[PDB]
Amino acid sequence: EVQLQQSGPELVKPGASVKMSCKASGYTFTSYVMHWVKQKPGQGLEWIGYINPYNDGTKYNEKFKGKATLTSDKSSSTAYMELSSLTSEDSAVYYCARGAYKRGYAMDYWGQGTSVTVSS
Repeated sequence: EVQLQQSGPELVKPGASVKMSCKASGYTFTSYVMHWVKQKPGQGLEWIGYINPYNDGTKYNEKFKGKATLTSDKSSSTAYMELSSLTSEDSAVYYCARGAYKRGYAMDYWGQGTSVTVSS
């Protein structure tokens, strides 16, 4: 029933911004927070932050503040993440993941992911 539909992959020149979407369905959108997570091939999953649709409350990993920007549109059941001033370090697959409250940072559902590539 639940699904998280992410936007398609982007190829971008350095210094570009990108804005990516995560369209939720099969559940009440304001009932759950939406996490975002970064995955490089060389590393484990890295939490970026989450937004709570019900009150637009955000919480960020300290390294991603001023880099990532999380927003949400309740009417369209859609989370968004904007990444600015992209560099090669930003090249990764990015996932939205529904917060399984309770409890904690646990994430019960995941989007298919959005590959961002910075080149050259």
